[PDB]
Amino acid sequence: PKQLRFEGERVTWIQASTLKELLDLKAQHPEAKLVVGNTEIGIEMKFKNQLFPMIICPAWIPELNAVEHGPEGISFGAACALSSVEKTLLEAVAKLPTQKTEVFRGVLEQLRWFAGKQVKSVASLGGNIITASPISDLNPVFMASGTKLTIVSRGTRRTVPMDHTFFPSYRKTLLGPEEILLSIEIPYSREDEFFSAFKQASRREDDIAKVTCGMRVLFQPGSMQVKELALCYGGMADRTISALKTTQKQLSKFWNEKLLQDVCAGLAEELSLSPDAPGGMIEFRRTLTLSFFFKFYLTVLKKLG
Amino acid sequence: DTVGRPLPHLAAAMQASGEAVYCDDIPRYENELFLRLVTSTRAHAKIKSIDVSEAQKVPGFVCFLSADDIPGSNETGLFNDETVFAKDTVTCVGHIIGAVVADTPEHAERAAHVVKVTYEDLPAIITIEDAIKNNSFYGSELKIEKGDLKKGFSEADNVVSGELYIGGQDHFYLETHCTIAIPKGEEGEMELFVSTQNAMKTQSFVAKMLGVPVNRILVRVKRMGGGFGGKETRSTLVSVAVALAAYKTGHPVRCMLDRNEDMLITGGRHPFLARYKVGFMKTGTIVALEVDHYSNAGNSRDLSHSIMERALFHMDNCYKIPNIRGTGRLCKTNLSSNTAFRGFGGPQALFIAENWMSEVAVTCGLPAEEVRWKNMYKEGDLTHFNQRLEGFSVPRCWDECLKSSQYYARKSEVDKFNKENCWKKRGLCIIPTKFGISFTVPFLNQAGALIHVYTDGSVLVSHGGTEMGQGLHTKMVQVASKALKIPISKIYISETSTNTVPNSSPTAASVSTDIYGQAVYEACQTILKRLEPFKKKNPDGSWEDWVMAAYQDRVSLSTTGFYRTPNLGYSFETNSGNAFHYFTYGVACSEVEIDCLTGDHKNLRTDIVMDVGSSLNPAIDIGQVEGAFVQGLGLFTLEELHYSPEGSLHTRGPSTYKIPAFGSIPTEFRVSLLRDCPNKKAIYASKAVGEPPLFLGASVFFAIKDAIRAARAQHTNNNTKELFRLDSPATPEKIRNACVDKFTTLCVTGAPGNC
Amino acid sequence: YTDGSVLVSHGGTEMGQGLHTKMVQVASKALKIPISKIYISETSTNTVPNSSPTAASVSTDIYGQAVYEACQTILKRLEPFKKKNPDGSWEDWVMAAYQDRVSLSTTGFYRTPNLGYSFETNSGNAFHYFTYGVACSEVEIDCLTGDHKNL
Amino acid sequence: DTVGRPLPHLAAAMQASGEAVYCDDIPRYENELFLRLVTSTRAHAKIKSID
Amino acid sequence: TADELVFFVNGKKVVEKNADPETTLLAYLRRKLGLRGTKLGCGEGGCGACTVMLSKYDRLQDKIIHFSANACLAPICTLHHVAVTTVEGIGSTKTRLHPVQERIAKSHGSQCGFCTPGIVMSMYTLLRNQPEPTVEEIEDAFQGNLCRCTGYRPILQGFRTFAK
Amino acid sequence: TADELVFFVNGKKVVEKNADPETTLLAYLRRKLGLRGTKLGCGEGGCGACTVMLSKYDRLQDKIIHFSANACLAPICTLHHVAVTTVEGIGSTKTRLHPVQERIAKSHGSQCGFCTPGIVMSMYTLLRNQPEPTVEEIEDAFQGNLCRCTGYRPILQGFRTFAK
Ligand SMILES: Cc1cc2nc3c(=O)[nH]c(=O)nc-3n(C[C@H](O)[C@H](O)[C@H](O)COP(=O)(O)OP(=O)(O)OC[C@H]3O[C@@H](n4cnc5c(N)ncnc54)[C@H](O)[C@@H]3O)c2cc1C
Ligand SMILES: Nc1nc2c(c(=O)[nH]1)N[C@H]1C(S)=C(S)[C@@H](COP(=O)(O)O)O[C@H]1N2
Ligand SMILES: O=Cc1c[nH]c2ccccc12
Ligand code: MOS
Ligand code: MOS
Ligand code: FES
Ligand code: FES
Ligand code: FES
Ligand code: FES
Repeated sequence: PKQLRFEGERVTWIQASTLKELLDLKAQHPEAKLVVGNTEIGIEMKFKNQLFPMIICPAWIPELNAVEHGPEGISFGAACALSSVEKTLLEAVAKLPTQKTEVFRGVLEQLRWFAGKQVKSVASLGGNIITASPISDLNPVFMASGTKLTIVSRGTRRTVPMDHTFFPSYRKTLLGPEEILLSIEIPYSREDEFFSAFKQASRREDDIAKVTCGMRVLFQPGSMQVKELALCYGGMADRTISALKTTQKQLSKFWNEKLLQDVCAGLAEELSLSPDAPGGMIEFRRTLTLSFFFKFYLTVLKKLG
Repeated sequence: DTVGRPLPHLAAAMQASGEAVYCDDIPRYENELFLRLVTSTRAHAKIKSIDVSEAQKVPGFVCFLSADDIPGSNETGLFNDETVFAKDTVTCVGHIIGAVVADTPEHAERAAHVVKVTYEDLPAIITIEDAIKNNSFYGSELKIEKGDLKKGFSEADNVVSGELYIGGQDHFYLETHCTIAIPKGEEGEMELFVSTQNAMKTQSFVAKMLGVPVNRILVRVKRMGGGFGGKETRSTLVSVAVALAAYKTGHPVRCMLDRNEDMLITGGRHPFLARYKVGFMKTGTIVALEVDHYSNAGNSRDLSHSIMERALFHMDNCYKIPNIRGTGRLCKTNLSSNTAFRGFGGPQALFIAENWMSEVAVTCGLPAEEVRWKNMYKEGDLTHFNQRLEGFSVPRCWDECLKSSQYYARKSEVDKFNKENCWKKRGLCIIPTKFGISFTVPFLNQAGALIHVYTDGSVLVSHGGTEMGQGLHTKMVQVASKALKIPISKIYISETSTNTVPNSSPTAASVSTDIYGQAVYEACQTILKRLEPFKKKNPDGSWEDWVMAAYQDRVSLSTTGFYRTPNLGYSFETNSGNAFHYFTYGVACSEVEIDCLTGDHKNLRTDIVMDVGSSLNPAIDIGQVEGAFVQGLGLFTLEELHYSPEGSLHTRGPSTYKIPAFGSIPTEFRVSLLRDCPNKKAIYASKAVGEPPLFLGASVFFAIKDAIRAARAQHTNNNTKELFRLDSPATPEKIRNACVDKFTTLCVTGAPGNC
Repeated sequence: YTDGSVLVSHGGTEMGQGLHTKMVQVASKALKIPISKIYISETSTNTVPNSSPTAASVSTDIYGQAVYEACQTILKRLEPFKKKNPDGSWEDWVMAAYQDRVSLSTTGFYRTPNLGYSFETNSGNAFHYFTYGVACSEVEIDCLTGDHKNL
Repeated sequence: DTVGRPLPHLAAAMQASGEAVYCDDIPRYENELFLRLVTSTRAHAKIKSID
Repeated sequence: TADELVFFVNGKKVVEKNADPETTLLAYLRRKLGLRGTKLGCGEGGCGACTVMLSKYDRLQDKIIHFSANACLAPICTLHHVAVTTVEGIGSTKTRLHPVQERIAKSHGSQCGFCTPGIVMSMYTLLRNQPEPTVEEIEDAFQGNLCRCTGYRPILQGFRTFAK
Repeated sequence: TADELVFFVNGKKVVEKNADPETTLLAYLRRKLGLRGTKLGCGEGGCGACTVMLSKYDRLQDKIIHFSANACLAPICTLHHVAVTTVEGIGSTKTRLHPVQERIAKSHGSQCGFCTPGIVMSMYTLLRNQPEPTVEEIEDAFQGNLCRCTGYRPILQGFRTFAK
């Protein structure tokens, strides 16, 4: 392959053949817009009348398409189609012990009734992440699991676990103007570690007010004593958020009715919505944040027993 | 003779191969241009300026059209209360203000987006409540009354009163609105290809806007990718705009709407609010009913009045009510004008009926099926509008559905399930329906045909009806073949056109098969009458021989046919005269399982028994039953339109407006056509099928309501006779909020609560 | 149509001989309405099937009769509405007929009577009638060139 | 009643203006092609080959 | 100075010398190539009316791959060295219908017909990847395709004949 | 490396950037500009169905001159800086007819109508040169226009009204 240039009435498109080319072009033009599947950009251009006069397509780059099995998880290049992620994870779940695939199973649950085969065959993993919709079904799972993101520019390279700080504001991520997401490592589950993901069965607004979540608990070895707890939600704000104030309070507590009560009390407060919050369905969304946690609570008890 | 055989839709193979031509599939002329509507972003405001300076910079821009460009009249709409292009004021978001014309649809789109409009807001009215508070109505109250309401209510053991709301519905035909207009350049002549159920009004409205005689305008309709009532009138919004562009430029012009435009501009089903009061005995027998209906009509009259008339005609469903008063008011609001949608006011009124009937059963503590059966009409009874029920087959449909669905056994299994599960519940309901067949406006119940037999014996049939997927042309070919006693292979229908059959009614009201079948039949009779001498002289010859002999003897092989439905004409000022020719009937039983923690649900099983008389084509009729039922399931359970407080539609495409999907349909889905029930009143003993089955989708809604009642018994309180309000659509939000428990109340947090 | 405008179609074609003009004049006379209310757009096989070629000089004769017959059918159908509204207009009568579900579309047909000459009996009418004329012409020839003037 | 009157040909004004449409005056579709007949140059002959 | 864009449609080479990055495959098929089988139903990926099959030789897998895609969202500028198959590429009434096309028509799976090309292409793509699918794989194949007319039952019934 | 061809049709500027020397004005008017009033009747100069008026500034005579020409034989490449007038350039039923157009129509000078545009343009050209022509000048104006329908008498009679 070689780099290609296409020129339109309004837009210049560069098809990058190598990672070095992509990073050079992004340094030369930090405002250049990346496009892989165009399943978000096409909507932005048509329906939100966005215009990006320079587009770079990195779909051909080997590094952005690589699937790699490591000691700590499965790494997907950022241009990998969701269909490919789904296939790889289904295979992993089929062959590996249940205790190692709790996070994988969560991703698969979020992908289950998620667009047709048509969308999933071209929608990239990195595209969903960087799009940063408040109602992404994937970012809550990546946040709750501490999924590691490898981020690169001309002369920089850094790997960060996704946490609450990665989404500072509406549709924004903690990336530099020049940076591109290279790869995403979805971790194996450890001993005494459990995971669930849930999502609202309705959507009424373009990118707000659909509850979706990832929930992780790590216990002290062989115990019901909480060592780590993460509950991350989409559709409750203008970005993916973590109920940190609530979860911090449960550390060293035991997995019982008192914890159920306290977490539910915390969620009702921390995630409270004003009567006029964008998207409405105020009562329903609060009820779901609690009902989803209840399901997680019961599921973790069944896994513990 | 293929009448009664399951012949596939005649265009099915071409549809599967992508060879069937829809309006936008027609080749473009070398010089053909594209139109994009420019539309209001405010519910109610004065237009202060329109700036096209930025639009003129777009490559390929031709012109901007507005009110000032119209040569004839800017007054349009069924009741002449609309503008083609808004002039001084806009009265809904989506109100058409002008149009851009350009050399490509991409260029038209680009240009339209940068047209800048400046507004001065005016007080807007959006909700039914807004409208009632402001006395904002079209026309006066509609009413049907029978018996003595005072007295009826005196004799009642129990009285229940309440309020209920049913949301509207977007048509979501897979093919949006589309028109091509070809100006000829002679004498005002124009030929249009349109996705419309109403070529006649298209022709008239175009002629009126241009200020030319109707005979100058030719409208052609090959087929639509769905109509569902949404192309009965609203298609003229696009057609008239494109016609103007064609006139102004002298070029052919076309426009196909994007989904988001279509959902915003073209109108949907009418939302309804009902306030009701029912009086009944401890046995569940109904003695008095009062219902005040209000529809959200939007910003013009359109078909709103007739829709409310049909609602009032169906407030009884299948139940005899001796003392009854129904009224209706059309709310005038700053929303896109609502219009015809499969069922045409019927589903709303029927939903309201089944809601209070459900509450009667609960209040009496009796099984719902028992209460429905007890209150059912009998053969020969008069409706509340005093029409006799002749051939009343609901009891047969009911008995057969109960048996084949194994209702009573499955009811026990539902009870067992609910006994054993805390956070999931099942529900099961069986619901009847009757639907009156005919336009409620007498003069629309007329139909024309034109038939030619060519000298090779091949036959070309033309009739007033349009094909929108319902298989009308298929059925007309089956009818012609039977009537003429020749194979279907000798007959062809090409399209619907205003120069073959003039003055046609819209293809609507489920009667097209009935009325065009009669028109086609009569034309066929005339042909047979003319060929009879030649058949006599050559009884062993072929059709071809007879046709050639007739031709050589200078006998005409071309004729019209015409039909007008007899004995129709209901008077609101006497409460007498036939509103309908006959009624179509059916029964549905559905079972659901709800997730009490999430509000999601599974459609487990549906059984339907439908009285369609002697089907002309059971494959097509079963297809209409299934399709209609699923559209009803959408109306009652999935499909929710949502507006900002400013009156702007939020739900403008499939990502935010959920029509039934492959995975939405009942896991076990059974449909039977009732046997041995010929209908003397229609062509070859058949019955209209298009709209009647839609309301049966409500069986899913009432199963869901049953499941919710179980959840409330589990976690909410101990009152088994409790009435709770459940509006339509019963979305996950409404279902979840109704399962009051330690989560909805926050009792799980340690707080005191109402569970 | 429901505006009172009339669309006439017949089997004959226009080639400059003014057939459509004559058919409009006939239709206007027969219906007793101005020519401005009547239009002929084209000749087409899906409106009038099995048409003879436009030939033999008889198009006015035969399509004129067909149009006349269709017009009479229309008049018969409109007559009751004329009687209910005798001070009214063409347009009023047409709309009244439409709203009473009376068809405003009809065919017309004509077959020339008593034709059928036989070459084996030398009898039977070959023609319906004969057209006649006389012309007198004067010329001057140039005997030296063969040119001439039609005087 | 105009029968017996010298009414001009109905299309004459449009004929004089070049607005009357004849067959080839009809606009062409974007994809429309053109045909030209290939014709015998001999009064009577066997066709041996076409190249 | 622009590179040429080279792709295939129904086995035939397309050389686009002046590709505009804004141009969608759906626009290209319908308005440049005149293949109108593939339809516009929403423009936002939800309805599947514009469904086509895409094929390419995946250099990273060393394998030819076949998948479905919404032509309404696919920029032509992503398609260099990709082969597109549309409904008219698999069969026609003028040649012979593909079994997918024959079965949906005869099973009464097509009413208005507007969704039928997209559904045909979804089923065709499945069979191209798995010629012996299970009943279960057959329903999952259509999450991206909407039909307003049929209530879906007949479509699934006709297609279930391809199972196991 | 070709120069631009620039001419005017009915007062509107035509900039042909890739003129083919083999292109006739009749082909250009009909098939590029879509002005179909001017007709093809022979392609060899004998029938005048394709008659248009040409105007140019004469240097030697120091004036604008107007003359008629057969569009079927005029190479567009001879027309640089020339103004073309066709039948649609002088009047129409949508606005107002020119007197020449009205008179030929009302005088029964048009039957099938195919020669009418060319004859109109021949008469129009005469009047542009000589607003008060003689009867003799009127008949000479038409040696290049054929009519198969009228027998010519009504055309001459109608246009006689411009004379004396
Ligand atoms: C019909 C449909 C249904 C959907 N349903 C759901 C759903 O249920 N739940 C859900 O969560 N999502 C859903 N989506 C969203 C979908 O997952 C995303 O649109 C998709 O993953 C975006 O990937 P893409 O390759 O198409 O992105 P593109 O449109 O090509 O790009 C998206 C954004 O990411 C940026 N980007 C892409 N790659 C990189 C890179 N590696 N580094 C830095 N920036 C990059 C681009 O610049 C752009 O801002 C749906 C989409 C469709 C069309
Ligand atoms: N496939 C299909 N079926 C359909 C429709 C449609 O648009 N597509 N419209 C419905 C409506 S609203 C009516 S009134 C009837 C009209 O056609 P009919 O009178 O031939 O039944 O078809 C119904 N069934
Ligand atoms: O009664 C059904 C119906 C459908 N369309 C119309 C239009 C006018 C009156 C009645 C109706
Ligand atoms: O009467 Mo159907 O067009 S709603
Ligand atoms: O009879 Mo004229 O067409 S020779
Ligand atoms: S047109 Fe609806 S998914 Fe492409
Ligand atoms: S057959 Fe009409 S949308 Fe499917
Ligand atoms: S076409 Fe006959 S002279 Fe030009
Ligand atoms: S009018 Fe026919 S050639 Fe002159």
